[PDB]
Amino acid sequence: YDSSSYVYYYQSAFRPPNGWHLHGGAYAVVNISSESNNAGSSPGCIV
Amino acid sequence: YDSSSYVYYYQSAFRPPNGWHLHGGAYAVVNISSESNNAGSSPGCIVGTIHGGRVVNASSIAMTAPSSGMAWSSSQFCTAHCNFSDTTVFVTHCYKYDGCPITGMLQKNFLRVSAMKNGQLFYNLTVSVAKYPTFKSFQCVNNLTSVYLNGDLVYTSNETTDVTSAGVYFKAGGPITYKVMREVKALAYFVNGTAQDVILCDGSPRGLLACQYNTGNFSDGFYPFINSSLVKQKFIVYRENSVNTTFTLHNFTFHNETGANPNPSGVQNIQTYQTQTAQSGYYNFNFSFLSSFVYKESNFMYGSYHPSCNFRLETINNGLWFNSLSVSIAYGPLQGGCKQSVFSGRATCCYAYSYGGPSLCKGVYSGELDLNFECGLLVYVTKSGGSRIQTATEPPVITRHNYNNITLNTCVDYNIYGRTGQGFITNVTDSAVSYNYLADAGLAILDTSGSIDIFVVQGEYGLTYYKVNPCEDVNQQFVVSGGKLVGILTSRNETGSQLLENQFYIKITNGTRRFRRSITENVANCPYVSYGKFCIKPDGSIATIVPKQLEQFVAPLLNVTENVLIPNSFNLTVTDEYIQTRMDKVQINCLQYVCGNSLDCRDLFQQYGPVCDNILSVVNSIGQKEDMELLNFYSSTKPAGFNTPFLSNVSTGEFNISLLLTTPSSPRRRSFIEDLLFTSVAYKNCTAGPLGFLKDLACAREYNGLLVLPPIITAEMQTLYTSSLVASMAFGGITAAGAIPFATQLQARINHLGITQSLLLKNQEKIAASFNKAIGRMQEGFRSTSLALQQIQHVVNKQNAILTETMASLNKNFGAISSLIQEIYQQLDAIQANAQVDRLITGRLSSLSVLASAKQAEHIRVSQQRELATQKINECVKSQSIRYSFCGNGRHVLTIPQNAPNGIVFIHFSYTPDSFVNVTAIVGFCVKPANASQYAIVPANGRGIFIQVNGSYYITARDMYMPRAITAGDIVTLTSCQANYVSVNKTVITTFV
Ligand SMILES: *[C@@H]1O[C@H](CO)[C@@H](O[C@@H]2O[C@H](CO)[C@@H](O[C@@H]3O[C@H](CO)[C@@H](O)[C@H](O)[C@H]3NC(C)=O)[C@H](O)[C@H]2NC(C)=O)[C@H](O)[C@H]1NC(C)=O
Ligand SMILES: *[C@@H]1O[C@H](CO)[C@@H](O[C@@H]2O[C@H](CO)[C@@H](O[C@@H]3O[C@H](CO)[C@@H](O)[C@H](O)[C@H]3NC(C)=O)[C@H](O)[C@H]2NC(C)=O)[C@H](O)[C@H]1NC(C)=O
Ligand SMILES: *[C@@H]1O[C@H](CO)[C@@H](O[C@@H]2O[C@H](CO)[C@@H](O)[C@H](O)[C@H]2NC(C)=O)[C@H](O)[C@H]1NC(C)=O
Ligand SMILES: *[C@@H]1O[C@H](CO)[C@@H](O[C@@H]2O[C@H](CO)[C@@H](O)[C@H](O)[C@H]2NC(C)=O)[C@H](O)[C@H]1NC(C)=O
Ligand SMILES: *[C@@H]1O[C@H](CO)[C@@H](O[C@@H]2O[C@H](CO)[C@@H](O)[C@H](O)[C@H]2NC(C)=O)[C@H](O)[C@H]1NC(C)=O
Ligand SMILES: *[C@@H]1O[C@H](CO)[C@@H](O[C@@H]2O[C@H](CO)[C@@H](O)[C@H](O)[C@H]2NC(C)=O)[C@H](O)[C@H]1NC(C)=O
Ligand SMILES: *[C@@H]1O[C@H](CO)[C@@H](O[C@@H]2O[C@H](CO)[C@@H](O)[C@H](O)[C@H]2NC(C)=O)[C@H](O)[C@H]1NC(C)=O
Ligand SMILES: *[C@@H]1O[C@H](CO)[C@@H](O)[C@H](O)[C@H]1NC(C)=O
Ligand SMILES: *[C@@H]1O[C@H](CO)[C@@H](O)[C@H](O)[C@H]1NC(C)=O
Ligand SMILES: *[C@@H]1O[C@H](CO)[C@@H](O)[C@H](O)[C@H]1NC(C)=O
Ligand SMILES: *[C@@H]1O[C@H](CO)[C@@H](O)[C@H](O)[C@H]1NC(C)=O
Ligand SMILES: *[C@@H]1O[C@H](CO)[C@@H](O)[C@H](O)[C@H]1NC(C)=O
Ligand SMILES: *[C@@H]1O[C@H](CO)[C@@H](O)[C@H](O)[C@H]1NC(C)=O
Ligand SMILES: *[C@@H]1O[C@H](CO)[C@@H](O)[C@H](O)[C@H]1NC(C)=O
Ligand SMILES: *[C@@H]1O[C@H](CO)[C@@H](O)[C@H](O)[C@H]1NC(C)=O
Ligand SMILES: *[C@@H]1O[C@H](CO)[C@@H](O)[C@H](O)[C@H]1NC(C)=O
Ligand SMILES: *[C@@H]1O[C@H](CO)[C@@H](O)[C@H](O)[C@H]1NC(C)=O
Ligand SMILES: *[C@@H]1O[C@H](CO)[C@@H](O)[C@H](O)[C@H]1NC(C)=O
Ligand SMILES: *[C@@H]1O[C@H](CO)[C@@H](O)[C@H](O)[C@H]1NC(C)=O
Ligand SMILES: *[C@@H]1O[C@H](CO)[C@@H](O)[C@H](O)[C@H]1NC(C)=O
Ligand SMILES: *[C@@H]1O[C@H](CO)[C@@H](O)[C@H](O)[C@H]1NC(C)=O
Repeated sequence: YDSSSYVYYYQSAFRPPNGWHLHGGAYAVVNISSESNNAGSSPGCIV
Repeated sequence: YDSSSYVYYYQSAFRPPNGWHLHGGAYAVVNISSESNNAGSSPGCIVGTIHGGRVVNASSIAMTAPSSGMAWSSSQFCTAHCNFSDTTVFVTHCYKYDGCPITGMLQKNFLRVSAMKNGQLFYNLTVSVAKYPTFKSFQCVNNLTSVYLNGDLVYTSNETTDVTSAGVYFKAGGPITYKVMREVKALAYFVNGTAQDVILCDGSPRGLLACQYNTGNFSDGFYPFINSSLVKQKFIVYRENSVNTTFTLHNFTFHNETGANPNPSGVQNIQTYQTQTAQSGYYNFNFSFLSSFVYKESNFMYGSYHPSCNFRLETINNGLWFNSLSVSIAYGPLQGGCKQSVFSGRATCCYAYSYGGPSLCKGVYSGELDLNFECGLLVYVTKSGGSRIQTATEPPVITRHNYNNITLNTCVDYNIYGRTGQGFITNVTDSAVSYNYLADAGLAILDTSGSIDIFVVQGEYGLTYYKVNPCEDVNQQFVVSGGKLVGILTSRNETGSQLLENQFYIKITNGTRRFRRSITENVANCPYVSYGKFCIKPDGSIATIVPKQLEQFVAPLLNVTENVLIPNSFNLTVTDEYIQTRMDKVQINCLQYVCGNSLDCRDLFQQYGPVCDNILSVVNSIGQKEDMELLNFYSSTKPAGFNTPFLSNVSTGEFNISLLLTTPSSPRRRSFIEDLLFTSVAYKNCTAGPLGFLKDLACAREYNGLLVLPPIITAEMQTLYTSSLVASMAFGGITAAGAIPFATQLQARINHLGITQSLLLKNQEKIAASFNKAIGRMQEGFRSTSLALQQIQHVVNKQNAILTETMASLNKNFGAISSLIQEIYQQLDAIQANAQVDRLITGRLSSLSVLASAKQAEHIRVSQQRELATQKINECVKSQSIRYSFCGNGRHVLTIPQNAPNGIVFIHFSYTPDSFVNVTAIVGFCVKPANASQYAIVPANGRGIFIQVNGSYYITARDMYMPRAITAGDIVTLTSCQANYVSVNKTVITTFV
């Protein structure tokens, strides 16, 4: 559910059983953008 | 109803019709006690004396007599009173001596049921000795303080007072019985409006069936049931927080404060004069706003807007599940508070309470903001449906206890995540720590119908996964067979002395303790109750089933020379079957079935026009389509007339067939075997005169509008059909000279298996002995183990059970307030009753739709079996074709049809011999002639392989050992032989001079 066309979003901690089921929420995509390696000269990001 | 285990008690002077019906009242027994002959030295008990009590402080009492013995005369019966704490009730047949002002010494007089307080008398009613023939029983019931001379009411009053004493005077008679009781539920079968027996709900195995399925005189087969009983270790799993928590619910309070001014013109200018929010865990909401604040019901503009939040504000504190929650109070206007403050506002839904407020309030709406309105307080609630926070009232009792000790594999109560169930819990986390069996949001999995299938728990070294399956008695069955209960087919093992296929079996104790375990016996066929290679008798013990099969032979298929087995003697093995061929046509009168005999209900019905046309057209169509080709079926097979009785004193040779055909001395034209068929199972005057127990349901049908129509073949036109058909089977052929009514047909039909016609003085008494043994097995076979009888049973029971549920669908009310329609308009309003009447009429027309669809499906069934019936009449009766085992498990000889309940019953006669001979066989010849030629001889088709006997050579048929010299027309000349022959040097044609 982590593809390049939608983002999943679990509807509140219970699960209905094996089968298709409908919801409504912010699931689409617009303006996908990438980013990588946001670190400085340190060997690890400080907490 | 006056047994030693219950006391009857008629429910208020009306009687529902013939059938089982349920009630609830004081019917049980506890502490039965006897007493007899409460008289002194006097020859008879004097009337009017109230003494002779017996102190019983119980919640009931009952004085019962033996079965209709105590008359009302002298020296037999006297007062027999109860008493309450202050008031009494006493019966008195005060016939005259000097004492009371009645002045009558005879029967045909009255009684005195009269109450009495401390000093005075009131409520004299004088019921006759008619309608109360004999003193049977006398009760005094706690609740409603009512007293019951046998059966119905005689006196009620206001109070709720328990019985303190009772007592009966009488000189002699039956020993009377005192008994107190409790209150249970029971149901009573009663015909003609008077009780025969009851069934109690006392936890007995016979009782639970009647108490759950609302019936007795049950059908045979299987029935599931329950008995809920559980006081064991319950365990609760609350919703775990992060770490290191004691689950303490927060308390959010509210109070009306000294509020500010009402709002100006803007709908954003109303200010919430409180705010609260829900974050995690548990909460409750102390609403002290029921004090003199009315609730305003929602309508077109004002009031609440509770759609999208089905709960009402005083029901939050029960177990709910939200995802985010925030409530707040605000003092705005009333006509447009919620209908504007939900759409353009800040809440999902809001409520509107009111009080006595000053009418200077500037309302909020587009264009109508220049008036002055009321100011009731309106609460907001911002619901988002989900599962993060749970609202509950009582504090959770798990106080510093991480979930280490909960029980497994035991039938417990569970209350996990606010959903109460009853089952046991296994450990399934070995298969669930892999397969990512739940995602990163770890809580339970709902199945369908809102239960829990797999939940989680946290607090150990690693999180586990538990599964919830129901207890051992979620589906128990108990087998009934024929007429009574046999035993419980359960899933548990309570020292169950028998194991069936994938289920354990016990057996209830009937009288003596023995007859529990035995060695199973092998049954050929059983029609009683069958369950997976095991058959259950009405005796109670099981017996395993194993089907038999008979031998067959096609034996001559001959390569290189070797002796073969062909039969010399032969037997006949009977076989029956039943095929339905007729149908009772119906005619639904919808207007008289829906409404009763009323002046109204019809003007309301006359806008239900086309649905009666739709329910009438399919019944009319199936009636016509049956009634045409029924006459086609009658005109295709009724042979020639032959209106001759042939009543089985006709002298046959040695065939005792008079068992099978009709008798001279009978009121109906009926033989013996279909009389045995009839004893296992249209001219009336319905205004007066009954006929029988079952045929007189036609007057109950015609008074509700489900009437029948006669067939196109009339009555006493089908009873000559079977006789004419066997008359054409017998007499067809001969010219009636020479003692051949039935024999010659059979001998000239039996030699078609071989190849001859009508041979005499050989094969004449062998057929007689074989057919006599066959009819002996036939007359043995019908009463115990046959094939036609259970088919007759199932067809008759289904044809009765189609119509007897659309008559008992009248008292079954739909979504309504009652069943009858006469007293709907008398109890409530006019323009509110029409919804109730529309629901009831729509339900009854749905029931007629079910009836018409079932009738059409049954017509398709009977048309299928009718075309198979005309095919089998055209082939198996008058033709004797050579189709192997079409009718009667072998190459058939002859059939005889007989009558049945709305069908015909065949009797097939097979041909299965067993005794064989050992004779040598050869496959061909190749004779060489004298000068120069060469040919072979192969036996032709339809004349059988040929054999040799002690030097000579003979051909024979493939079924009957019948040696005969080879002729010239049974040969095949071929210019080849390949040493798989005999090669006689001389010719073996045996031609003639
Ligand atoms: C629940 O709370 C309500 C709001 O706090 C109370 O209603 C208030 O009652 C007051 C007394 O009648 C009103 O004060 C008066 O308002 C009028 C305007 O309509 C002014 O002219 C008066 O001068 C003023 N009286 C003063 C200042 O002494 C409030 O306006 C009114 N609030 C409203 C309607 O929103 C309820 O009484 C209270 N219920 C209880 C405690 O049971
Ligand atoms: C349902 O099945 C689960 C899976 O077996 C059980 O969970 C197991 O409990 C064991 C005892 O509490 C744990 O064993 C311990 O593991 C740690 C680390 O591996 C060791 O240091 C301990 O010595 C060891 N304890 C011993 C050997 O006694 C298992 O790790 C644990 N398995 C898991 C969490 O996957 C559940 O206990 C069981 N349910 C019930 C009610 O018993
Ligand atoms: C049962 O009811 C009878 C009828 O009232 C009671 O009999 C009366 O008892 C009082 C005192 O016990 C007497 O003064 C009356 O004379 C009695 N009535 C008659 C007609 O003689 C009787 O007491 C009640 N039983 C109990 C246990 O209280
Ligand atoms: C029930 O019947 C009795 C008959 O005994 C009525 O008793 C009479 O009551 C009146 C008024 O109290 C007396 O004047 C009579 O003398 C009584 N008759 C007697 C003693 O024989 C009693 O009133 C009736 N109850 C009613 C009418 O409610
Ligand atoms: C319905 O069940 C009752 C049982 O209460 C049956 O009534 C019994 O019928 C037999 C048949 O001869 C009698 O011997 C009993 O005396 C009857 N018992 C009572 C209490 O009347 C009744 O026959 C059943 N009806 C059916 C099967 O149609
Ligand atoms: C209810 O009423 C019917 C109608 O009379 C009774 O049926 C009769 O039963 C007797 C058996 O003793 C038969 O001889 C009659 O022929 C029946 N009448 C018919 C068929 O019209 C039935 O027995 C009554 N039920 C009772 C008395 O419990
Ligand atoms: C066909 O006709 C023959 C000749 O009449 C019948 O043979 C007779 O059978 C009876 C019964 O066994 C004997 O008692 C007679 O002696 C026989 N007659 C003879 C030998 O001449 C034969 O039964 C007839 N077939 C039928 C009636 O089916
Ligand atoms: C859209 O994406 C571009 C780069 O792909 C980025 O610079 C820009 O800020 C994005 N706009 C948004 C997220 O509104
Ligand atoms: C129970 O029956 C006994 C029988 O002797 C009797 O003495 C007793 O009073 C009864 N108890 C009641 C009716 O409460
Ligand atoms: C009811 O009768 C019983 C009989 O023994 C007695 O024990 C009890 O005290 C009575 N209760 C009363 C008079 O309230
Ligand atoms: C019968 O009496 C009991 C006594 O507690 C009462 O609860 C019940 O409601 C009564 N049944 C009625 C009035 O139908
Ligand atoms: C029951 O009704 C009677 C009838 O007059 C009355 O006297 C009695 O007070 C009533 N009981 C009440 C009201 O508790
Ligand atoms: C149902 O449960 C009750 C309660 O103990 C029991 O008495 C009864 O025999 C059970 N019914 C069965 C086992 O058919
Ligand atoms: C208020 O909350 C405390 C815990 O914070 C709880 O112990 C107490 O019972 C609550 N008061 C109620 C429910 O009246
Ligand atoms: C709500 O609060 C009031 C304030 O005094 C209190 O009396 C009442 O008991 C509370 N109701 C609850 C805790 O259910
Ligand atoms: C049922 O219980 C009996 C004990 O009487 C036992 O012999 C039998 O093996 C059990 N059935 C099983 C375990 O399937
Ligand atoms: C078959 O026929 C022979 C002689 O007719 C007889 O002995 C044998 O019992 C028969 N077998 C049956 C009827 O099964
Ligand atoms: C056979 O029964 C019929 C019936 O009436 C009778 O006419 C005939 O004479 C009977 N045959 C006899 C007695 O041989
Ligand atoms: C045919 O069998 C029946 C059965 O009992 C018998 O009564 C009758 O006499 C027999 N007829 C004969 C042998 O002709
Ligand atoms: C048949 O019913 C009619 C209906 O009016 C009646 O007149 C007639 O007497 C009845 N016949 C009887 C009861 O034999
Ligand atoms: C026929 O007889 C021969 C010799 O007696 C034997 O070998 C053969 O098995 C027999 N056929 C049978 C018994 O079918």
